[PDB]
Amino acid sequence: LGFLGAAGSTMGAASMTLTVQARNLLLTVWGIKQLQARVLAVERYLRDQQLLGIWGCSGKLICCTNVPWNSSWSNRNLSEIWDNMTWLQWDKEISNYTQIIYGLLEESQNQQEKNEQDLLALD
Amino acid sequence: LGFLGAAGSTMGAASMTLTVQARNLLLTVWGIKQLQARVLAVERYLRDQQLLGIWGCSGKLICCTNVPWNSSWSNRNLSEIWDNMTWLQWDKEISNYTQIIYGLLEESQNQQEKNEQDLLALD
Amino acid sequence: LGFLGAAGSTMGAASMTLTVQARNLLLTVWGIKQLQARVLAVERYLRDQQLLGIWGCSGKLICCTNVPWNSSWSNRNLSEIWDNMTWLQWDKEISNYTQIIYGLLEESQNQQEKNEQDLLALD
Amino acid sequence: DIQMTQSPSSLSASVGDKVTITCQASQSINTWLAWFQRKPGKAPKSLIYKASSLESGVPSRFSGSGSGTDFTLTINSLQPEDFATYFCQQYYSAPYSFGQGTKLEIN
Amino acid sequence: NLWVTVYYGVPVWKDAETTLFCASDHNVWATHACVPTDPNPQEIHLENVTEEFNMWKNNMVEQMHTDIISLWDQSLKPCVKLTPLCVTLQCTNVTNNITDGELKNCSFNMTTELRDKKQKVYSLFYRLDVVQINKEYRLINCNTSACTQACPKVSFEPIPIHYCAPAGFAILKCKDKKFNGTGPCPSVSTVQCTHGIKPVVSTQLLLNGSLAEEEVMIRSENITNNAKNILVQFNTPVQINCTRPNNNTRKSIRIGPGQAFYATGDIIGDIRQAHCNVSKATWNETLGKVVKQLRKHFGNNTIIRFANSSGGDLEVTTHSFNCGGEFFYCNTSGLFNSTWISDSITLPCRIKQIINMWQRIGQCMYAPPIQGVIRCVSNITGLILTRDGGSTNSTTETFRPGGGDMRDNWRSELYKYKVVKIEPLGVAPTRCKRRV
Amino acid sequence: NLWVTVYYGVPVWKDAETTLFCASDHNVWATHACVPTDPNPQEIHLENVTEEFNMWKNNMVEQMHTDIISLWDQSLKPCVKLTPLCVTLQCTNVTNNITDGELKNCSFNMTTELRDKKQKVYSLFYRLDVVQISNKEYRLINCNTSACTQACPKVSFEPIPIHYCAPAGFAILKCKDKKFNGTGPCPSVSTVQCTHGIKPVVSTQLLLNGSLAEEEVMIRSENITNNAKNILVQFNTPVQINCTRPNNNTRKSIRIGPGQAFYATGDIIGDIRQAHCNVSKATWNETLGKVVKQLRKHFGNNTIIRFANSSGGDLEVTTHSFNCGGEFFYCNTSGLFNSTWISDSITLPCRIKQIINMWQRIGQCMYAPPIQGVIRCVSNITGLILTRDGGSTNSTTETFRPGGGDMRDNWRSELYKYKVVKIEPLGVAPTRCKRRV
Amino acid sequence: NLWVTVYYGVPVWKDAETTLFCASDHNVWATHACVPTDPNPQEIHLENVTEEFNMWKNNMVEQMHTDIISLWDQSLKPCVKLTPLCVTLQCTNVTNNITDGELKNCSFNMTTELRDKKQKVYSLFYRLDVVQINSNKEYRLINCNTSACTQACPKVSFEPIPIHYCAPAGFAILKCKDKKFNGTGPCPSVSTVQCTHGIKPVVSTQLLLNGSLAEEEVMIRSENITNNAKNILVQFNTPVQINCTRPNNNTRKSIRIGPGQAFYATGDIIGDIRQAHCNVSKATWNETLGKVVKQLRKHFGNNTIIRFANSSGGDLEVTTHSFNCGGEFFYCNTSGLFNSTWISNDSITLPCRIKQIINMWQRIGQCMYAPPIQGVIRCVSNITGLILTRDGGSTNSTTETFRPGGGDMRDNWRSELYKYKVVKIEPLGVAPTRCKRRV
Amino acid sequence: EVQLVESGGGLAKPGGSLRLSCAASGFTFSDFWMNWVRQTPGKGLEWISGINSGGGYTFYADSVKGRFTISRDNSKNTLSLQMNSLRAEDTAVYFCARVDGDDYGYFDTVPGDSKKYYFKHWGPGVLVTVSS
Ligand SMILES: *[C@@H]1O[C@H](CO)[C@@H](O[C@@H]2O[C@H](CO)[C@@H](O[C@@H]3O[C@H](CO[C@H]4O[C@H](CO)[C@@H](O)[C@H](O)[C@@H]4O)[C@@H](O)[C@H](O[C@H]4O[C@H](CO)[C@@H](O)[C@H](O)[C@@H]4O[C@H]4O[C@H](CO)[C@@H](O)[C@H](O)[C@@H]4O)[C@@H]3O)[C@H](O)[C@H]2NC(C)=O)[C@H](O)[C@H]1NC(C)=O
Ligand SMILES: *[C@@H]1O[C@H](CO)[C@@H](O)[C@H](O)[C@H]1NC(C)=O
Ligand SMILES: *[C@@H]1O[C@H](CO)[C@@H](O)[C@H](O)[C@H]1NC(C)=O
Ligand SMILES: *[C@@H]1O[C@H](CO)[C@@H](O)[C@H](O)[C@H]1NC(C)=O
Ligand SMILES: *[C@@H]1O[C@H](CO)[C@@H](O)[C@H](O)[C@H]1NC(C)=O
Repeated sequence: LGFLGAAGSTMGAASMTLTVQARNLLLTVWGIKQLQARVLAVERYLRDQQLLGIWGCSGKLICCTNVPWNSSWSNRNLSEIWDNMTWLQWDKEISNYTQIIYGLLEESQNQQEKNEQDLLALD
Repeated sequence: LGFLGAAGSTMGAASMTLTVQARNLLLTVWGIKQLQARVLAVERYLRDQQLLGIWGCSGKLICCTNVPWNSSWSNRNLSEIWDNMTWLQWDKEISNYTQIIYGLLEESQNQQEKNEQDLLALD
Repeated sequence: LGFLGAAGSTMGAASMTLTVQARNLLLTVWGIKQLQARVLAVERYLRDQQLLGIWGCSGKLICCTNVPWNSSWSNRNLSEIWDNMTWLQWDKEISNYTQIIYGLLEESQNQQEKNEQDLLALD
Repeated sequence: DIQMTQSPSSLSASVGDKVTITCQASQSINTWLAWFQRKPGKAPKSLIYKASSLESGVPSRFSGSGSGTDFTLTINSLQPEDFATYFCQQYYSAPYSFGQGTKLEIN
Repeated sequence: NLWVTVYYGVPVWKDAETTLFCASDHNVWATHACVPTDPNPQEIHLENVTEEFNMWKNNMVEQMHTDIISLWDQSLKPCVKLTPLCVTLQCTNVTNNITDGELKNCSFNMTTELRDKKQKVYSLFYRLDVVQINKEYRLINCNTSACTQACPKVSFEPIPIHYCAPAGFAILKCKDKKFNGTGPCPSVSTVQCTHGIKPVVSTQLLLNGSLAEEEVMIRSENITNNAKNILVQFNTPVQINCTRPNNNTRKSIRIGPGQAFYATGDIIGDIRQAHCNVSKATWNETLGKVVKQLRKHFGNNTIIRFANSSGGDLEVTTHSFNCGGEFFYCNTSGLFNSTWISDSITLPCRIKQIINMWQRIGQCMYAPPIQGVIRCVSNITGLILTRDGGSTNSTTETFRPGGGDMRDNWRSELYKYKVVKIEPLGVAPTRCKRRV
Repeated sequence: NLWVTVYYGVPVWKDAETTLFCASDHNVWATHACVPTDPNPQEIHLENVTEEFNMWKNNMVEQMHTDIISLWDQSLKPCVKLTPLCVTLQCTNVTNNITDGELKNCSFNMTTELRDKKQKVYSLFYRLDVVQISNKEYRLINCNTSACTQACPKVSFEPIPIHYCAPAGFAILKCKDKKFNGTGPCPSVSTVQCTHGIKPVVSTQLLLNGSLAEEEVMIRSENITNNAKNILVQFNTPVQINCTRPNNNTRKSIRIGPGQAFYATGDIIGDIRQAHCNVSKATWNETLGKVVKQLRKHFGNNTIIRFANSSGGDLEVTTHSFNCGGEFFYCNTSGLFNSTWISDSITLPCRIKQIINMWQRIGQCMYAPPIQGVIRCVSNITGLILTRDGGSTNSTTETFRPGGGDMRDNWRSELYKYKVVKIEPLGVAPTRCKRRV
Repeated sequence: NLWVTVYYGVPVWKDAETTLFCASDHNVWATHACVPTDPNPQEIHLENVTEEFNMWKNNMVEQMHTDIISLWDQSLKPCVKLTPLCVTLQCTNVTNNITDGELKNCSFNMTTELRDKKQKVYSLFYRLDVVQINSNKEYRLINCNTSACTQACPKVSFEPIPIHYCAPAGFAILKCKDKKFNGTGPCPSVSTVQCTHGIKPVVSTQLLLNGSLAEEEVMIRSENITNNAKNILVQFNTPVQINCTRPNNNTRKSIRIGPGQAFYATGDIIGDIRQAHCNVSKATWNETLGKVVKQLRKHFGNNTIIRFANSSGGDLEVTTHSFNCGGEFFYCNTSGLFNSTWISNDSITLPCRIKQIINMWQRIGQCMYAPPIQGVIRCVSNITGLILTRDGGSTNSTTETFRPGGGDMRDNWRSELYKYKVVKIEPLGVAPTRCKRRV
Repeated sequence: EVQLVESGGGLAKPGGSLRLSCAASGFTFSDFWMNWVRQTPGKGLEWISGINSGGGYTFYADSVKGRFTISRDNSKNTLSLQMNSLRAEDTAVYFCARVDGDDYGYFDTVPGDSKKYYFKHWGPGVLVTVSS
C-alpha cells in the first residue's frame, strides 16, 4: 500500500501504515507560491511536532498516555471502534471534543513532569 | 494565568505555565517580509530545539542533567531562588554564565551517549 | 577539532565529534538568495530529523536498532571498519544500499512501537 | 537659383541617325536630373531619371549620361515617332529648373 | 477502563485551500519556472472510501484563474508597448482581389529611431479593431487603454501544466466514470499531481479538452436554473479544421529606439474570409447524443431546440479562440440550428488583433500578424450551453451557446480533482496506562 | 550537592529587533494585505513586573514610518503620471468675486488621446503650485525636480486604524501605568499580541484624532534642558477644531492620453472664499492653562511661559497641515500660540495646495486632484509638538513655538505605550536532580 | 550478531550545487545588503582528506556570473533613461590642439523640463559612440538603432570591492590548499571554510587585473592543451604593475533634459588633448613572459618555438583590453605586449580608446552610457593573469602560436573560484555494531 | 494609366483674378505631391508652385509669391491654383505635374520633404492669356 492507501481500511489495521503517511508530511508566479507553500508545510509539521512534544509523545508514532478516557465522547464498545469503523468516521465523530482532550493531555504531561522531578529530587 | 502571565510569579509557580509559553513560540515586498518573519520564528524555535536535542533533554520541558552547579555561578540558597526570586531576575543575574553551562551540557550528553552505546554493546 | 575536522580520521575517532557538525547543520538579489538558502537548510534539517524520528532515535546522536546486518551489503567485519577506514569511502560503498536499510528501519520501528503498546496493554 | 542651359536649341536629323543633346548646370547638382519629351500638343513624357536610369516602358534606344554640371542624352537611331521637344530638369535643390527646349525636325 | 492514545500519521484529511505549484515536462506560460514533473506520477487507488466532491465550489479553478491571468500579464511586460501608436489613421477599403469588404488599408505618421524624425507608413487593419473618428479612423483602444504589443518570440501554444499540491496536502481524483459533477464519489485515488491540463482559451466550444469515459456527460449547478451554464463533455471528439488562407506579410516598423511594431504589409494572392469546417455527420450524431442525455434530466416527449447566441459582445456571441497565434472569432450559428422531436458545415470566422482577454478592460493586447497561411486542427470535446425558460416550459426547451467566463472552461478539466489537507494527529481509546 | 537543570518555555524576555506585521478590521493608509485583526485581544496583565520603557530609542516608530512610506509609494504606482503636464502656463488672476487673489486661472496645450493632436484646456491652480518663468507665462511647481504622480481617485486618504502585531516568538509590552512620561520603569505592564488601533494621521504642529491621556496633560521630551529636541504634549480632553473651504471646486476630466485622465479644477460655482479653521476660545484657553500648569512642574514655579508662532522656513513646517477629504491644507496657526502667562471662536486663516511633498522627500511630488462639494473636516486636537527657545537663563521667561521637521514624532505620541521584546524560553537553574545512568 | 546502527552528524559530503549568499565587511553589486562578515573567518584543515576538484564543471562561476548580471541590471534600473537623446547630431571635428581625430563635437536640440520647447546644447562624443548617417555632418548614436539604454548614476561607483561567497547551513565550501594544483584533479590538501576569500568582481578582457596570486610559480590551466578551441588561463606568481590614464582632464555638464532627469554631457576640454594611453614595465613583462613560455614549454615539450601574436580580429570588446576603473571604459590595444618569439626603466605604451556606450556583457538590446568624470584619471593596477588562445598550428609541431582570448566573462572569475567547491553535508549514516535495543 | 486633366483657363482682364483646376486619376491623390509649371511662348519652362499631399507647405516662386495660391481637395481628387492681380507676362501654357514618388518614408516635418522629386506625370497644358 502507498500513501493514504489504508484510508478506507478500518482502524487498527491502518495503524500499521502510519510511517508512509508521516514521511509524506515534508517566473515569480511559480516561485513565490512555491516558497510560501514550502514554509506553510514546514510550520504545519512543526506545529504537529510541538503538540506531540508538549504531550510527551515526541518521536512516537503510537503513543500511550495515562489519561482516563471519558465515555461521554463516544458511547460505543472498543471492539466496534477498532474492527468495524474507519479513521475518517472517528475524526468526524469527535471533531468537536478534540480541543479538551488536547488540553487534558498537556496538563497531564505537566503533572507527570513535576512528579518525575520530585521523585528524582527527593531520592 | 494566560500566556506569559507567570512572569512576575516565583519560579515554583512560573514552572506551571511552561507548556503555554512553549506552545505560543510558533504586494511582493510585504510577502517577502512576512516570509522572513515566519522563517525567523521557525529558525529560532528550531535552534532552541536543536540545542535541547544535542543536550540530554530532548522532548522534555523540565529536565535535569548531571553537570554539577559550581558555587562561582551562584552560592544563593534554593529556598530564596525558587520561592523568592523570579525567572527574570535570575536571567539578569547569570546572563553571562550561560555559555559555560551550554558547553558543559554538550560534553556531558556526548559522554552519556558513548557510555550507553558501550553498555548496550557489551550485552 | 572543528567543523568536518574528523573527515580524514577513522570512523571510531570521528564518532566523538558528531555534535559540532550537528550544531552546524542549522539588494533584492541577496535578499532572495538568503531567504531561499535559509528555507532550504531548514527543510533539509527537518527532513533528517523526521527520518530519525520515524526510526525511534529522536534526540539521540547514536542509537541501536533491531534490524540485523545483512552480509550482502558488505562481507567485512568491524576490525577494518572502525579502525582502518573513514566515513567517506564507507558512504561510497553504500551509495545504493541505504534505501533498503531505511525501509527495514521504518518497518522495524513501527512493529516495535505496536509491540510495545501491546505489551503495555497486557500489563 | 540653379539656372540650366540646354544646347543645341534646334537640330535637324534624318530617320535612324544618332542624335545627341547636352545641357549644363550653373552649379553642381551631382546626378539629380531627369529628361523629358513633349510631343506637339501632347503632355510631356519622362524618359531618363537619375541622369542614368532608364524609365520603365520607354524604348532602350534612349540613353542618358553625365555627372556634376554637364549631362547629355543620346538617341542611337531616330525613329519616325521620335521628333518632339526634349527637356532636362534639375531637382537637386529647389526651385526646380528646366531647359530652354529643343525641337528635333526631320532633315 | 479506557485511556486516550495519540496516533501520529493517521490517514485522515479535511477540506482546505492551498496554493498548488505548477509542474511540466518560448511560450506564454512560464516553463522554466515550473518544477520538472515526475516521470512516474503515482496514483494510489483508495478502496472502501467515498468522498464528496463539488466542481462549482472547487478553489482549484479560481487559483488557476488567478495564475493564468498573472502569467498572461507578466508575459507582456518584457516587450514593446504601443502607447505612441494612437494617431489619426487615414484609411480606405482594400479592394484588391477580395470577396469580403472588412479589411482596411490605413496610412499614418509614426516615430522613428530618432526623436526629431517621423515616418509615413501604412498597415492593413481589420474593421473590428478600427473605428471611425468622424476617411478618417482610429483604433478602438485609444479611448480605453494603450495596448501592449505581444512578444513575437513567445508562442501561445497551450502546453499541458500539472497542478501539484504541496507537502501535507493531497489531491483526490474521482475515478467514477459516471461522475455527475458534485456529490459523493464511490471511487477515489490520491495523486501528487493532476493530469495534463492544457490552458486552452475558448468560448462556446471546449477545444482540446479531456473526453468522457463512457458517454456524453452533462453537468450543471442547477438544471432548473436558467442563469447557470450547462457544461457538456463529449465521449468522442468532433474534429474542427480552422484556417486563414490569406498568407499575410509582416513588416517591421521602427516605432522607436530598439522597439519595433509588426504590421500587416500586404496580402499576396486572392483574399478569402477565414473559416472553420466541421463534419455534419459527426456533429449530427454528437448532437443526437447530447439531446438524448438532455432528455434524461428534462424528461421524455419534449422537443429540444438548438438556436444561436441571443446577443452581446463579440467575445460571447462568437466562438473565440487562438489558432497559430491569430485570435479567431467564428460565428457558430450554423451548428446550433436545429430542433429535435420524439459534406461539411463551414463556419464564417473573423479575425481581430486588438483583443481584451479575460473579459477585463484597460489591459488590452495587440496580436502581431503571422506570416504564411494559418491552419489548425482541434477537438471539440465539450460545450457551454445556456437554457432559456418559458411559461410552464411550454413542452419545449431552447439552448444557446453560452459565452461564460474562463472559470467554466477550466472547470471541465478539474471536475475530478480536489485538494485535502492531511491531519496526521488523532486520538483514540485503548486499554493501556503509561508507566510512571 | 547541586546540579544544573534545564527549563524550557521559561517566561523571560529581553529587548530585541523584529519586523512586526500589520493587521486591520481602496485605502492608501492600509490595504487588504493586512491580516484580519483579533476580535478578542489577549490583554494579559503581568503582576509584580517592572520594565524599563523608552519611547525615543524605540524602533517601532522607525519601522512603522518605513511601512507608511512603502504604502504611500506603492499606492501611486497603479495610476496615471502627470509627466506631460509640465508646460508653459498662461495664468491670469481670478477676479470673479474675490478677497484672496491667491488662485490662478491657467491655460495650456495638453495632448489628447491621439499623439498627433493637441487640446487647449484651462485649470485653476493655487499660486503655491505655480511659479513665473514674462509675467503672463507660468510653470507648475516641482517641474524642475520630478514629475508628480496624480493620486488614484479610487483609493481614499481616510486613516483607518492599524493594529501592529508581533510575530511568533516575540511579544509586545503595553505600559498600563498612568502619568507615564515615556521613559523609565513602568510598574503596571501587560502583554498583548496586537497593539490598539493606531490612526495613521499626518499632521504638523498639532496632533489630530489621537489617543487622549488618562487623567491629565502630559509633557514628554528627551530632557527639558535641551532645546534641539522637540516636546510632545498630550491633552487630557479633546479640543474640537472645525475646518472647511466654502468653495466647492468642479472637477474636469481631461484625457491626456490613452487610458489616462487628468482631473483639472474647473470654474467655482458662486462666490470664491478663503478656507479657514475654527477652535473655541474657551477650550483653547483652558487647554493652554493646563499645558502651562504641567510645564511649570518641569521648569519650576514663578516663570513666564510665553507662546509664539513658528520662527520660519518652508510652508511644510511653518504651517499646520491636514489630510482629510482629499485636499491638503496648510493653516497659519499664529492665532493660537499668541499668548503669555504670568505666575467666541479663534478663526485660523488657511491655504490649500495640490502639489505636495508629504514626507519632505526630493523627487517624489504628488498632485492632489480636486474634490466635488463643500468639504467639512471636523476633528479634535489631542496633542502638540512644541520647541523651546532660550539662552543661559538671561531672564525668567521661556518661549515655546510649534515645531516639526520629523514626521515620526506624530506616531511617537501613539507608540509610547508599547515595546516589542523577544522571548527566551531556555533557562538554567540549580536543583537537587541527577540523571540515572 | 551484527545489527545496523544509525549515526547522526557524521563528517560526510556529496557533490552538489546551491545558492551561495554574499558577505562583506553605493555600488552596483549592492554590497550594503550583504551580511556583515565575521572578523575571524573560520578555516579548518582536513588531514588525510583528498577531494577531486573541477574548475570547468564548477557551478559557482555560473552562479556568480548570473548574480553579477542581475545586480548590474538592478543597479541600472532606477537611473535616468536616455531614450530622448536619440536625435540627429551635427558633429564636427574637435581640431583644437589634437594629435588624433578620435573625438567629435556634436550639437543637437535636446528636450528640456517643459516638453513644449527644446534647447540647443552641445557635447563631445568619442568616434566609437557615433556613426555617420549621411563642415558639420549628421551623426547618430550607435545604440539608437539597436536599443535606447540608461545612463549610469554618478553617485554609484564602479570600484570592485571584494565580496565573499558563503554557503548556507548544511552545506560546506571545500578550499583546496594544495599548491601546484592544476585546473582539474584530486586535491591532497583540502580545508573546509564557511566563506570564500575576498573576490574582486573586476571586469576585464584578455588579461586579469587585481586578481589572486600564484603560490609558487606561474600556473597554466586548460581542459586539455590538445584542444585549440579551449581558452588557456594563466596565473602569475609575480604581478606586473600597469598604469593607465587620460591627460585630457574632461569636464562634466549637467543638462536638464526633463523633469527630474539630467544628462551629464561632456564639456569642453581644458588644456592639451592627449590620447589615453597605458604603460607596462618592459623588464617585468619580459621576465613574466619568460616564466610563461617556460611553463608552456614544460607542458608542450622542450625545443618548441613558442610565439606570441596579437588578437586575430573581431569585436572591439574581445580584440582589446577592456578596463573598468574611475568611471571611464578603456579599450587598450595590447599588440605591443604579445609581439615576441621564443627559441629553445623602459616601458611599453599601449594606446587605449575610451568608449561611453558599452555592451560589456556581449548582450544585444541592453547597453549602458558611462558619464564623464571630472579631473585626470590615474588608474594604477597590477596584472595577475592572462587568457590566451592557441591557433590550429597544423602538422608543424615544431612551433606554437598564442594570441589573447575572450568571448566568455566567466573565465575572469573562474581564476578566483578554482580553489572552492560547494558540497552537501550528509549527517545520516549506518554502520554495523554488536549492540541492539532493549525491550 | 495615370492621367491629369486641366480646366479653368481662359481670357482674363489685367489685374483681375482667375482659377485653374487639374483633376487627377489613376493613382492615390492623397499620397503624391502636386506642382504647377507654366510655359510662356518663346522661352523655356518656369516652375511656379507646389503643394504636399496633405495640403500644407505651400511654396511658390519669387515671381508669383502672394499673387497665386495653390490648394488641393483630396476628397474630390482635384488641384486648384487661384490667381490674383494678373499681369500681361502671365500668359502661358500651365501644366499640372505630379512628383515621381509617394510621400511615404522618413520625413522631418512634412511627408516627402526629405526626398528628391521629379515631375514624372504632366498634364496636357492649358493656354491662359491676360490682355485687354
Ligand atoms: C502626417 O503629418 C502631416 C503634418 O505634418 C499631416 O498633414 C496634415 O494633414 C491634415 C489633414 O489630415 C491637414 O489639415 C487640414 O488643414 C487645413 C488648413 O488649411 C490649409 O489649407 C487652406 C486651403 O489650402 C489654406 O487656406 C490654409 O492657409 C492652410 O494652408 C484645413 O483647411 C483642412 O480642413 C479640412 O478638414 C476639415 C475637417 O473638419 C473639413 O471641414 C474641411 O472642409 C477641410 O476638408 C477639405 O479641405 C482641404 C482643402 O480644400 C482638403 O485638402 C481636404 O482633403 C478636404 O477636401 C484640414 O484641417 C494639415 O494641413 C496637414 N498639414 C501639413 C503640414 O501638411 C499628414 O496628414 C499626416 N499623415 C497622415 C497619414 O495623416
Ligand atoms: C506578587 O507578589 C505578591 C506579594 O504578596 C504575591 O502574593 C503574589 O503571588 C505575586 N504574584 C502575582 C502574580 O500577583
Ligand atoms: C575479520 O577480521 C579479521 C581481523 O581481525 C580479518 O583478518 C578477517 O579477514 C575478517 N573477516 C571477514 C570475513 O571480514
Ligand atoms: C447530479 O447533478 C444534477 C445537476 O446537474 C443535480 O440536480 C443532481 O442532484 C445530482 N445528483 C447527485 C448529486 O447525485
Ligand atoms: C456648491 O455647488 C452648488 C451646485 O453644485 C451651488 O448651488 C452652490 O452655490 C455651491 N456653493 C457655494 C458656496 O457657492
